[PDB]
Amino acid sequence: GGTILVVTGTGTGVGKTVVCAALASAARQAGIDVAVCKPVQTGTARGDDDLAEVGRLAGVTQLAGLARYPQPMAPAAAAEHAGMALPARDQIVRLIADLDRPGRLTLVEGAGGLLVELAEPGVTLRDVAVDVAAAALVVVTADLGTLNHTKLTLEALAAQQVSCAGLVIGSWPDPPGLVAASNRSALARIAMVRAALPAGAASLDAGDFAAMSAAAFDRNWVAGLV
Amino acid sequence: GGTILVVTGTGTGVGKTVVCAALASAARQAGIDVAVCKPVQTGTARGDDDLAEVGRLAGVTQLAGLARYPQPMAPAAAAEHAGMALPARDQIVRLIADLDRPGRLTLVEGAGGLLVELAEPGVTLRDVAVDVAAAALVVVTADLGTLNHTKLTLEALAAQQVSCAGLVIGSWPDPPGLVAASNRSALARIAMVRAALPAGAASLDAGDFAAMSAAAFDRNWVAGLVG
Ligand SMILES: Nc1ncnc2c1ncn2[C@@H]1O[C@H](COP(=O)(O)OP(=O)(O)O)[C@@H](O)[C@H]1O
Ligand SMILES: Nc1ncnc2c1ncn2[C@@H]1O[C@H](COP(=O)(O)OP(=O)(O)O)[C@@H](O)[C@H]1O
Ligand SMILES: [Mg+2]
Ligand SMILES: [Mg+2]
Repeated sequence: GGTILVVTGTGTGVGKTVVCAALASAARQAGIDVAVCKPVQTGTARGDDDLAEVGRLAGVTQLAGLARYPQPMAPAAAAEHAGMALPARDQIVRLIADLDRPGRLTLVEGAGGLLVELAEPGVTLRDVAVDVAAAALVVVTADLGTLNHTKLTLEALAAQQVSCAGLVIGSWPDPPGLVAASNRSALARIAMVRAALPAGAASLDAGDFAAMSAAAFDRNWVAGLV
Repeated sequence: GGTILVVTGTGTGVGKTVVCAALASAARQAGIDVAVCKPVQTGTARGDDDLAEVGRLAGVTQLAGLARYPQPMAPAAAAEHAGMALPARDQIVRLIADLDRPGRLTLVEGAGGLLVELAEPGVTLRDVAVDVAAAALVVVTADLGTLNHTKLTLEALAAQQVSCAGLVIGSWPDPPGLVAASNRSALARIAMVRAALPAGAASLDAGDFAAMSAAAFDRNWVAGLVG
């Protein structure tokens, strides 16, 4: 196989998707073939599509998914509102397994935090990471409360021997300020900060996003991912 | 000894202080002697004082502080900014142990979430709960992300064998709405919801705060906390 990376986060809306796109772009620019799998998409009525965002910002074509729920809720509540079950655990695991190949960086996005229900019954992105032997990139804020949430998310990963690939700060404010700076220094002491995406980067055009993305990660750490 | 509860949260500003004041009020109204305890307090340059809010809202007089910092930051950062160290682990334990008394319920409020550093080095409210053999009451939101943060907090408690005494929704809107209704329903499938304090409980005067508090918790649960 190749390298599988779940991109989780301390919660909903911390920037997992733009981080997938940003790492996908950096990898592709280093000559690494990239796949992204978002098994369950929600909020489709209002037009949410995290896979399309990655395809537009990073140019990935291998973009796999299984389920789309109209309501902008967590997967399990959106499926309960729609009256239709989430996908099954095997379905997601096999989909990621079949995307995987040597020379390929395969990224996997769930929804919200590490423990939100992703399949029936009650199976999480952690269970998926364990099943496909993926390591975990953890996207965090630099804002109030981030150390507590980052530490809780790391404990849950380590509890099932899901390896921490590093942290990414999903949105790095400009100018930093005293809180963001202070918080970044402290996260830097509990795990490697692989990147800090500048605030608003999800709305750049693909040229700027690629340039921004290649400056955001360390060229050698990306190269060695596969 | 008596009963020691740590009152933690899924994060900062979820209402741990108002829950302390509310559980204190309800326990007092059951005739239970209450002490409340706040080892680390930040933001004194802004007038933040959680022990004082608990005293104001619930009439508690047995209020024990220890470390105080001017800046409203994480304790580590606030103490750094003030050129001080966090207290040691044994000083937080001494503060709590000195308060413990048979027939007494001693509430210990941390700062922010469960794994926030409260004592050098990297010592948390969970470590402190272990040292004093306290259960943990988890204050949560009914907002976006609560399930994940609550499940992560509950799992970290069980990982150190710290018993969980339940959830309190620190701020509960009237009327709930679809999001808060959905979350309270889901939180209650994973633990006991001991209370859901009506939003704005901190603006109730002494008399109404005590009525709210007596109705917010199940008296039989409150009374069964303390032998
Ligand atoms: N646990 C959850 N509870 C409620 N809504 C959620 C949850 N997880 C995802 N969502 C919905 O999915 C949208 C995108 O979330 P997510 O992809 O996790 O953000 P990001 O990719 O920026 O980290 C959110 O705006 C929200 O509408
Ligand atoms: N980890 C932290 N990071 C930043 N600020 C904190 C932290 N912990 C406590 N504070 C400060 O203490 C104040 C109240 O926090 P807390 O007592 O945890 O809230 P509540 O009692 O409402 O749950 C906040 O306004 C914040 O400034
Ligand atoms: Mg996303
Ligand atoms: Mg407080």
